[PDB]
Amino acid sequence: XXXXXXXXXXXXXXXXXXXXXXXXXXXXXXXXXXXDHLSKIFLTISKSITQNPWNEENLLPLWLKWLLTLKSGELNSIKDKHTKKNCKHLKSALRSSEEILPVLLGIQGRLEMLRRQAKLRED
Amino acid sequence: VAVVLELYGNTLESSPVLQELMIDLKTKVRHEIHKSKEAQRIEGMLQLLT
Amino acid sequence: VKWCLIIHGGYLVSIPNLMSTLSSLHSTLKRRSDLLPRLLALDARLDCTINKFKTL
Repeated sequence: XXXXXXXXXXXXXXXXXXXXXXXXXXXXXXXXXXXDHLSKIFLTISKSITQNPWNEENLLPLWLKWLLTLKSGELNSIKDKHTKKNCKHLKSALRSSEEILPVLLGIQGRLEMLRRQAKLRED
Repeated sequence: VAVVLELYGNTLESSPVLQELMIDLKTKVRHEIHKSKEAQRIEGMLQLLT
Repeated sequence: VKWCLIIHGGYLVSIPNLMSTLSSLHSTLKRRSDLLPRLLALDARLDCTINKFKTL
């Protein structure tokens, strides 16, 4: 309802995915995932997530999750011309974060290490 | 496990004991993930005293 | 291990060579730490099929 009208509007739109992103439901994220318009979603999704690896909203990465899990086979062969150039871009776009997730977990330890010694200064 | 997944996703939908085993394997893999988390954290925190 | 490192941290600052002392300790911490990307891969590897089957 919120997402179906946005799907008809993208069937002409990244603001449509941001506007159906006002729902934030995972069951709706699976149901609107099946209803090749999912590539018409992915053509905004791939660009928006490559432009931002650090977006702290959830429905665009979870929507990429439900798209890469629900549409896992056919997304490779929509096109081998112009989606896959961006696909060879996004492997570089994301795994930069994968390198520092061990380090970010390291400092995640290194913070509560000092939280606990400040609590020990309290007692 | 990964080659089993990419080969036998078509099998794993069909038998429910595979589904239950994948549920428990998900929990124990995430358990080892948090084990990896705590031993990553303790080694990173261990740099502070060095 | 955790509260040992919490309580005796200031003394453990004072000794210069910890990797002299905490070597097998560091080996255990790395040995669980090195398995992190394989497990992180396995999460998506499971969850492709997990989001495949429990709907249909």
